[PDB]
Amino acid sequence: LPDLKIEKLEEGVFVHTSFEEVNGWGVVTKHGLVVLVNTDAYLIDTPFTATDTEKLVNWFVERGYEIKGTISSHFHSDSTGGIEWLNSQSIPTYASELTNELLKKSGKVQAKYSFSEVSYWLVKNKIEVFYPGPGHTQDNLVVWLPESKILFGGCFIKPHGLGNLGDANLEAWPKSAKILMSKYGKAKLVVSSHSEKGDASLMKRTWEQALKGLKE
Ligand SMILES: C[C@@H]1[C@H]([C@H](C(=O)O)[C@@H](C)O)N=C(C(=O)O)[C@H]1S[C@@H]1CN[C@H](C(=O)N(C)C)C1
Ligand SMILES: [Zn+2]
Ligand SMILES: [Zn+2]
Repeated sequence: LPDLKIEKLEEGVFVHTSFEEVNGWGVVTKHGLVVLVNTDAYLIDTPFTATDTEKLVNWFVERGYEIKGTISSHFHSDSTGGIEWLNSQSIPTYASELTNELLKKSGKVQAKYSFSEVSYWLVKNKIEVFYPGPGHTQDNLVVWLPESKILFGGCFIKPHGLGNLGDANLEAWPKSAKILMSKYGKAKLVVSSHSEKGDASLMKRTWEQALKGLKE
C-alpha cells in the first residue's frame, strides 16, 4: 500500500522504491536505481507496476531529464513490471537475451533490445553490466558505477536469507557470489533489491547465505 518513493543517494544516483503484496512473502519492498549522466537518465530495474513506472519517469522528465533507456537485472516482475508501459512509450528497454527468453517462456512482455555480454559498458566508463553467474536466478546480473563505486546487486544480494528459491540455482550461487566479491571488492556501497544499503561485506554475507542454503 505505501507510495512509490524516490530518494537521492549521491549526485547522479537515486533509489526508487516500490511496494507490492505477493502471496506468502507479504508486502515486498523493492529498490531500483535511476542513474543520471549529464541530462541522460537511465532506469536500473523498473518498479513493480506501470503506474509507478510512469510516476518515476514523469518525476525525472519534469525536472529536465531525458529517459534514455531501461535495463532489467533479471526476469521476475519486481525488475520487469514496467517494461510494457515503457514500450508503449517508445522508451528503450534492455535485457539480456536469456532474460527475454525467460520473459517469453513465461508469457510476459519482453524488453525491446536483447544483448549477450558477460561484461560491457552500458554507458562507457559510467555504467557497467556484469553477469557473475546463476544465483537467485539463472539470468541475474548486476550494474556497476565506477565513478561512485556503487554496485546494484538486485535480487542476487541476499545478506539475511535467500528469498524466493523457485527459479534459483543453489549449486552455483556460492561460486557466483565469490566471483562477484572478487570483481567488486572495491565497492563503497551495495544496493540490493530488498535489503538496506550497505558496504562491500553485503557480498560476503550473501556468499555465506548462499552456502548455508545449498547445505539446506
Ligand atoms: C517475492 C520477491 C520477488 C520475487 C522474485 O524476484 O523472486 C518477484 C515478485 O519478483 N523477489 C524476491 C527475492 O527473493 O529476491 C521475492 S521474496 C521476498 C523479497 N524480499 C524478502 C527477502 O528478501 N527475504 C530474505 C526474506 C522476501
Ligand atoms: Zn527474482
Ligand atoms: Zn526480488
